[PDB]
Amino acid sequence: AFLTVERMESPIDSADDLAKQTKIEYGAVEDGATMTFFKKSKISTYDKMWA
Amino acid sequence: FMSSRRQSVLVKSNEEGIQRVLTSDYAFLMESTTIEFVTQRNCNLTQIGG
Ligand SMILES: *[C@@H]1O[C@H](CO)[C@@H](O[C@@H]2O[C@H](CO)[C@@H](O)[C@H](O)[C@H]2NC(C)=O)[C@H](O)[C@H]1NC(C)=O
Ligand SMILES: *[C@@H]1O[C@H](CO)[C@@H](O)[C@H](O)[C@H]1NC(C)=O
Repeated sequence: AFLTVERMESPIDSADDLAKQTKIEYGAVEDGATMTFFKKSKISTYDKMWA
Repeated sequence: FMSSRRQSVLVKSNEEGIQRVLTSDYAFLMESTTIEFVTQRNCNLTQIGG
């Protein structure tokens, strides 16, 4: 039971795995070039990151 | 996605599109009749979804 939940954790590897877990907080430069990108994007992953 | 990823995931032919699935994790969208021809001639491919 130890060796099957110490594998079933799947640590963060992409923005897709980090689009779901709202425990780990997102972040951006305030009104820089990164914050401007997520505000205008229409991709399903990147719009949820702006939410 | 495809508007943002033009000339990256937008292949221009079916023969280079099936090969791109055969190389990387590619999920090519095409007509259902040709998929029923390729899957019966290639046992490393499948038709997922309706
Ligand atoms: C399933 O099988 C193989 C083995 O891990 C993976 O195929 C490799 O995928 C990488 C990623 O693009 C390529 O650079 C390699 O050339 C591939 N090698 C071969 C022999 O195909 C594949 O990614 C695996 N995972 C899937 C399909 O999710
Ligand atoms: C998939 O199957 C075909 C024929 O069965 C074979 O020629 C091809 O090399 C296979 N591809 C992989 C990645 O195993």
